[PDB]
Amino acid sequence: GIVEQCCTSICSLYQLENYCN
Amino acid sequence: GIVEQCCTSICSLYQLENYCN
Amino acid sequence: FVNQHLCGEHLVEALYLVCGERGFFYTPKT
Amino acid sequence: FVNQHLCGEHLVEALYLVCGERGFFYTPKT
Repeated sequence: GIVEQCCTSICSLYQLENYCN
Repeated sequence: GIVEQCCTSICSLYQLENYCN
Repeated sequence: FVNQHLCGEHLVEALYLVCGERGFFYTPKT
Repeated sequence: FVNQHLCGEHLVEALYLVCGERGFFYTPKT
């Protein structure tokens, strides 16, 4: 999920954007 | 929507809570 | 005597606080 | 060193910024 990829690890702009609607 | 109820106008705690999942 | 309107980033923080574990949908267009 | 992780409230601000008008769903779950 987002917490795992972005908080625990580091995410790129596109991984983050993939969580938008 | 939330923007018009809460930003454009003022919303109560319950109108805000109505946008929760 | 402060502004009572919740807009932008502030609207999202309010939802975060108020919804807690319920979570939410943030759809600005509607 | 500076921090590159987006957690809690900061993750939600990032989604707000990046998603813009698209909106998004969020659930603080662990």
